[PDB]
Amino acid sequence: PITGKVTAVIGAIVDVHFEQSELPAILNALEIKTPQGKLVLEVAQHLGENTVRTIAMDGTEGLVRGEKVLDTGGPISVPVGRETLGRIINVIGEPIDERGPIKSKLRKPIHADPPSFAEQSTSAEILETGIKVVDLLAPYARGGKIGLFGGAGVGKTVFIQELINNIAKAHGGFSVFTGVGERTREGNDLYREMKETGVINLEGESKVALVFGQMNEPPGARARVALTGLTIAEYFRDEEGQDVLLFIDNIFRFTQAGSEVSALLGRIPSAVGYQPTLATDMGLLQERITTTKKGSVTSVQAVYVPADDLTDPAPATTFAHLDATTVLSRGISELGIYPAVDPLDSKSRLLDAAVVGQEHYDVASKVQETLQTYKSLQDIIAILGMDELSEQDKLTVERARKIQRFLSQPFAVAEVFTGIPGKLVRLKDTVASFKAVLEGKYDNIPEHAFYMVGGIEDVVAKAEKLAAE
Amino acid sequence: PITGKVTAVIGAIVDVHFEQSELPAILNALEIKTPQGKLVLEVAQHLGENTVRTIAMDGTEGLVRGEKVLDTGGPISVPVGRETLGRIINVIGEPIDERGPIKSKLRKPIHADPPSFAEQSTSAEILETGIKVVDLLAPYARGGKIGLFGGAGVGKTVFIQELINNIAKAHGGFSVFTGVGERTREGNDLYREMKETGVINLEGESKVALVFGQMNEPPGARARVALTGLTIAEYFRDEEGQDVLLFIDNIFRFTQAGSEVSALLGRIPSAVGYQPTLATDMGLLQERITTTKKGSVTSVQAVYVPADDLTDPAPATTFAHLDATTVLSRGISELGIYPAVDPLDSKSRLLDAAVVGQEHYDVASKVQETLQTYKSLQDIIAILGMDELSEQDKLTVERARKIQRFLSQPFAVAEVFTGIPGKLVRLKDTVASFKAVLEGKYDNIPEHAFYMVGGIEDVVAKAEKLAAE
Amino acid sequence: NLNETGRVLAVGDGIARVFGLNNIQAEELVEFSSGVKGMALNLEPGQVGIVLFGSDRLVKEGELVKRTGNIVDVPVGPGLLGRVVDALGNPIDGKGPIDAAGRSRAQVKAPGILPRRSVHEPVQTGLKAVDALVPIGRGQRELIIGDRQTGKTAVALDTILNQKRWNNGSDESKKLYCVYVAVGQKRSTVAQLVQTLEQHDAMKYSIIVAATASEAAPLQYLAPFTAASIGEWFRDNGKHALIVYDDLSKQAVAYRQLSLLLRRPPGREAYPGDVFYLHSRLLERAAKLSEKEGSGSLTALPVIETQGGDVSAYIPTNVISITDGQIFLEAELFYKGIRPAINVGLSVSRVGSAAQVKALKQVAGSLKLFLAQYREVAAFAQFGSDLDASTKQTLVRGERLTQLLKQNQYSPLATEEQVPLIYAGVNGHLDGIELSRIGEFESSFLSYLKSNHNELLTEIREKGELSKELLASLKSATESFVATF
Ligand SMILES: Nc1ncnc2c1ncn2[C@@H]1O[C@H](COP(=O)(O)OP(=O)(O)OP(=O)(O)O)[C@@H](O)[C@H]1O
Ligand SMILES: [Mg+2]
Repeated sequence: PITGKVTAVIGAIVDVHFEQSELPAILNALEIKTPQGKLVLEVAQHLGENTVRTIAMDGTEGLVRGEKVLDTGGPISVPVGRETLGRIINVIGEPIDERGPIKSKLRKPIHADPPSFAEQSTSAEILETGIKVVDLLAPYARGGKIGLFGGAGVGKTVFIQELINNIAKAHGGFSVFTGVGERTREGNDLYREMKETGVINLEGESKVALVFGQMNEPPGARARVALTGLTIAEYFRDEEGQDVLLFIDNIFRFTQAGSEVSALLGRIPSAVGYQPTLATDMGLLQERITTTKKGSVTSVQAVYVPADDLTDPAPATTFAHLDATTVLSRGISELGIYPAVDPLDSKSRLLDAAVVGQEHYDVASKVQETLQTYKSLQDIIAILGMDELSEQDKLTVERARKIQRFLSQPFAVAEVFTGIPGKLVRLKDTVASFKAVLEGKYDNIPEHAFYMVGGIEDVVAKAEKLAAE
Repeated sequence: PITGKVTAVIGAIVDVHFEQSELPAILNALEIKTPQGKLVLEVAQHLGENTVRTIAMDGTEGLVRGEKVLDTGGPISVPVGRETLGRIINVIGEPIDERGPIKSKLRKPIHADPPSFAEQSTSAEILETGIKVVDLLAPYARGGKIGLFGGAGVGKTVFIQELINNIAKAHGGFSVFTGVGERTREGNDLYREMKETGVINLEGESKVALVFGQMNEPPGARARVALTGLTIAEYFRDEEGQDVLLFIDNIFRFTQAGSEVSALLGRIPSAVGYQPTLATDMGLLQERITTTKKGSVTSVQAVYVPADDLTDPAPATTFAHLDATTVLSRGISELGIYPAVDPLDSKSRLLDAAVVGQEHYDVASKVQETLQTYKSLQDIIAILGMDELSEQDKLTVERARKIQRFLSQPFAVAEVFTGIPGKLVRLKDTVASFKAVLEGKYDNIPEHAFYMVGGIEDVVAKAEKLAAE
Repeated sequence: NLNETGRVLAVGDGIARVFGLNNIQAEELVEFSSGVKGMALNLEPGQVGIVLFGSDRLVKEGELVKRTGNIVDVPVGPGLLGRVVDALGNPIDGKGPIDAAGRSRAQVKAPGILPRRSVHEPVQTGLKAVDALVPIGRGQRELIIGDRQTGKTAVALDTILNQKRWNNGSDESKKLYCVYVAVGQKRSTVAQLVQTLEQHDAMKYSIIVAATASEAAPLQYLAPFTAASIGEWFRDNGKHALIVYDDLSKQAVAYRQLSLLLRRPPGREAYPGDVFYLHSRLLERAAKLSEKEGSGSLTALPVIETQGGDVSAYIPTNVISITDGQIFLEAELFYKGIRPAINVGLSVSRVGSAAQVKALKQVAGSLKLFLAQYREVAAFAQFGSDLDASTKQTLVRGERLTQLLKQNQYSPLATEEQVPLIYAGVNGHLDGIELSRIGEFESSFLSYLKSNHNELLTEIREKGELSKELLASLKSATESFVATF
């Protein structure tokens, strides 16, 4: 078999030489039988003198000049199948949950070409999510890229949990989770909560697969984990014939690792320090996330904005691909409404009459008008008071507060900590429920009746039960 | 002797090839007997192939490829001890005063390792400087380290001269003045005044040692004279056990001289253009300027801030090495408030009630609070005016304008170009005055009464004089 | 013998290039003639790049350089407690030799997903602004970030000093040992810090690791990993540790020096490409381990120094992304007498309520809500008179609370002393008290509570939770004070 010898070790970069004159292809995986486990290297350059330069998928410490390296005959091959569910998989397709091997029948390369133009879906389509604020103002797209902007402190993990629950359980399907540079503590917490919520079961059926690339791992791994999970999502699409959704957390670190690997490979740094291949790398990741005749891989991507600068090349390049945004802002939990999604900074491409219908577009537009009118008058409400307002704008502020509160929702997973029972609402029951508030029918009712109620048919009942107390 | 031949000359850098294997060590001193007078080179690195690369302590003009070089057997050696008192020494230890040779028993290397952690000693004593802003808001420590940070044109040379007049004679011990890239005129103006005031008795006992590298000297000299001054000061600290005060003006020039030579030494430049070794090349010098169980060194350092950018790597790194730091700023100079100290950016380790007293601490805290309240309202005053401000804030602004103006103080060495005669103000008087101002006793005296006067009694005297006008 | 023993080709600036050493492992130590040690960071087709732990004067071309076979390791054990040690565990305090339970490598791999347990127990700082607004848990990573001379070391050191009330205890589950890594600091600052810790008797539970400015850049780069390995002993033996790095910006500067002199290509701000991988594999070695692995914990408090308040700089941008939260210190708050100068709006915790003492949680919720309202209205703070009633009330309460959060240096508080004060602030009692008297308040109130209402403090401490029977008596006991005050 094709065997080579190491010639250089500089950080995460390793050079190998193949005297036998049969060099390995780019993106192929090579193996070194280290004392601890095995060290995988991905070929990144051919440099002549039969020398190839490779990015390490694990720590390079302990390497010796003159160590053997064995070619695997192809790219990093992840396991695929229903046997991946409940397991935690690393970048190289190996179980890290200590619960034994994966007995899968097949293994699939992490590098595959996107679907052709002839295969793409011809029309947009709506993902009924069960969260009022999402499917009223910023609805999600089947087979699209959805970008979540917010930290753990604002409910990010529980939002991902409720998505996994509503889409996969009420509607039906599987799910894939991919930690690209995730904090290990958050990953343990997610695993524990998913065991608590019944998405993972050890002794029975389970319906989410976990790919974790920890922040301690070298840049070559963080740059490739996303493909590791995307390939499993694509298998469930093209070989299980079902709609799946793929969580990438966080997409910023894909570009960060790309910048590390480019700098290490000696490529001239571009703007503030990103790789020239930034747009093309993001494309070769994202454009596999699309709808095809056999199904749709949907994606919900957490996007870390460094220094709150949406003009930084990383988020700027990410935005070109995603068409729905969901901003979880501290400025909304500071006043105590969860999910804590900003109804105004959050936006969607699919909020078009040709997609959601005119009845929905009108409601959404008048909501984004009432909330914005309120957000215009706050200086006036503070320096002056609410008496100075006109009787028109006083009603607008009343209905804006009622709407701000009614966008809140108790999650079916918050039943444990908040105690609140948790409910999900259909798009009709939400559009019509807000139409009734804007039409002023329920202006008789106090704001508190809107606070944690899944639909107006229950706001009436809460009002009655509060007045009876 | 070990001898070699010059093979390259690029600015201050000179390469020397030794025909046999016995190469000179790094930091050694090599001599060239050019008929214009000998030239000393310091070995910076071994290039290989029997070549060494060296920095020239004098102009490289006239050097010929093929010129002989001879090893002296060790580093640059400077004379140390009592016979260095009252004399002016060059980097290479030769006198630049015409009084002949420095006859001394010991010559000592300019390169030596800092004191261990066990040798350190931490003082807490306050050095009454006579300067109001310093003694109040940033008291200098005896046995400590003091920085006068300041851009061009803010007046830190007059500050150094005032500190010399005030401290150097009441110190009683020994003094060393190290000029590093400063004006030769202000070296002559120091020699002359020290000769008039008797601290330099050319034909008697003296108690100040002068070492003068100046902005006319090549970078190799600016980068190494500070070590000669340090060597003299360290001998006075350790070998004589006396109390020592070391003046260095300006220590930024050491790092700048290293930067000038780094590019020709063959190093990839770091940030805005400085050498990689900035933080450690600086430390090797700075950690020698310290008090030890064997003796005390009180260090006043001038630190140039280029382009008024306090964030330039050099000042940003120097701030960590000093116990007291007074930042002279240009704005306070345009306002006419000499000595131009920023009352807020200036800080000292000793401004704690355990040392200065609770009265003093609270007075300084109230001064800072008043001035920061004034600086937070500046936009309002610019656009809106002072009318909008509340009653407490109008008073705080009047009092801030009085305080910032009362921190002005005329210096006896500045009279030639300011006209106003000098004032020395005791610490107790300063605290009492600023206390009386904060407590509102002098709200009836105008701002002009506080400008360029000494104590509060002078404020009253000038108020009476202005009233009589 | 070139496999074991190479020859120096060139040397300078702290970097040597050695010929031979065909068998040397990456990051292995080499011993030069004249005994100077070095770390082999670059393995190249025909030469090895050694970074010298000492002065380069000793190394000369032609020097025989012999490999050690040892990846850099440092001693670990309890005998290090109360000692000042260099980046390699050698004692620099002069009290004598270290006694060590073993030796541990510097760059060991962090623990993975499975062995951890969630952060649920508090690292009590004794600072009101932290425990009540940005809680730190055991197993957490909290970045103390701020401009020069802003209060960071004070926060870390008050955290160290407040552990005295537990560490003298016999219950090993509460006592938290400390490690302080001085990177880039001058030796006199460490002398003063050890003086403070000795005065307060905190040294007996503190290890100081000092890669000072004069220390070679490799040792400044390496000291944090060795200090982490020292704390990891307490973690792996079921004990608890708090590792403070002061500061990681200077480790980054040292790594940049090393990289550039090794001729590696720079990235942003002249830093090397893989500085994120430098700090990441340092910080998240902090963990909270499950009962299976001994219940131990290691808590990291990395300091960062922001030039001009710019968090857009490379190393801040990286470390803010690695940590679980940030305490942001700002100078405009310092000069206003808000000390410690914690910007409650920029500061955040991602562990949150889980890390908080229950009694303090029960009030920090409202405290945070009200301070958010204040942060919103604050632009109109000065023209308080002409505003609306509700805005004026919010300004009043928020200003009184902000004043309430201040406290002196080296004067940490117990949570039994924090709860009553945050209660009296939240629940409106302090609104009648002039903004200048709040300092007289928290001093004169606790002294009252300790004297006349001791059982409230005893129960807040012992039980950990504010019961209603107790919250009502606390309301009573606060009314019975604001009346006399
Ligand atoms: N809570 C406080 N109350 C009063 N003074 C304080 C407080 N905290 C810090 N200080 C003062 O602030 C100064 C700086 O302390 P500290 O060592 O924490 O700063 P730093 O962040 O380490 O800055 P650097 O390390 O860059 O010097 C000290 O002189 C100290 O007296
Ligand atoms: Mg500090």
